[PDB]
Parts: sequence; C-alpha cells; structure tokens
Amino acid sequence: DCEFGYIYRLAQDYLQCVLQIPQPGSGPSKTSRVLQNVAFSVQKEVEKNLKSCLDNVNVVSVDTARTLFNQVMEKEFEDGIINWGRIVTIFAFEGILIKKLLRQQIAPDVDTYKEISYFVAEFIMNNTGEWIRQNGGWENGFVKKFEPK
Ligand SMILES: *CCC(=O)N1CCC[C@@H]1c1ccccc1
Repeated sequence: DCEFGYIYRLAQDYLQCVLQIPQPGSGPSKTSRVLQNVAFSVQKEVEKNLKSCLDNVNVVSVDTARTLFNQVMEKEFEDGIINWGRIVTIFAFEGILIKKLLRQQIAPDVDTYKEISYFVAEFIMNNTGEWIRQNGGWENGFVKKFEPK
C-alpha cells in the first residue's frame, strides 16, 4: 500500500470529498474513510492558522498550487522527522489548494483535481514512502492509529 496507485487513490478520494463529488464506484476504502475525517479536521485548522497567508495569494493555476504545496511541505518536513500527523497535513493542504483553485483558477478544467492528486502522491511516495512501509503502511499503521478505539 506504499506504491503510487494506492496513494494516488487516497489523494483522489480526498479531493473528491472536498469537492463534494464522491465516486459512485465501489466507495472509498476503510483507509480513505478514516483519512477523510482526520484530514478534514486538520484542513479547517490550517485554513484558520494560514488565513493571512492564503488571503495574500491567488491560486491562479496548478503551477501556483504546486509552488505553495512545496513551500509548506518543505518546511513541514525540513527537520527530517516523519510522523502520521505530518502526513495527514499533506492531504489537508491539497484540500485547501483544490478549494482555492476552484474559485481562483484562470482556466477551469474538470480534471484539475487529478493533477493536484498526482503531485501530492508523487511527494508522499518520494519523501515518505519508505517511512510509511516500515511503520505498517496505511492499513496497519495509519488506520490502527486513527480509527475509533
Ligand atoms: C504564509 C506566507 C505567505 O504569506 N505566503 C504568500 C506567498 C507564499 C506564502 C504562502 C504559503 C502557503 C500558503 C499561502 C501562502
């Protein structure tokens, strides 16, 4: 579950949750279901904490969203420590980017969420995939930590 396909589906499911368009095909997994609740809570918190910065920028295109994602993500992981709360922050931030793009993207495209999901899955896989596998993946690591007791 640390491979690209699995993480891309998590990132895509989260953007569909934010855009209020869940896919009517099979329905999100147990992992996705737990992640959507935790990531949405962090997203509301980050939206409040980053309000002065977010107002300062207009997310006019996917390249702008990528630049903002890299600047937040580069500082979130610079001390080299990886933990599940930091990984939830990646999804929370992609949710903020898709909201900002929906309102501010100059040339709207219905596939924009798939492009943001791809670069989010690339970041998670390249920067944290090794750590995720060693810590039980999504099913024996993440879900065990964040599912209800
Ligand atoms: C929070 C720092 C800030 O004001 N800005 C504006 C330009 C880039 C940066 C930013 C980073 C993350 C979210 C929003 C803005």
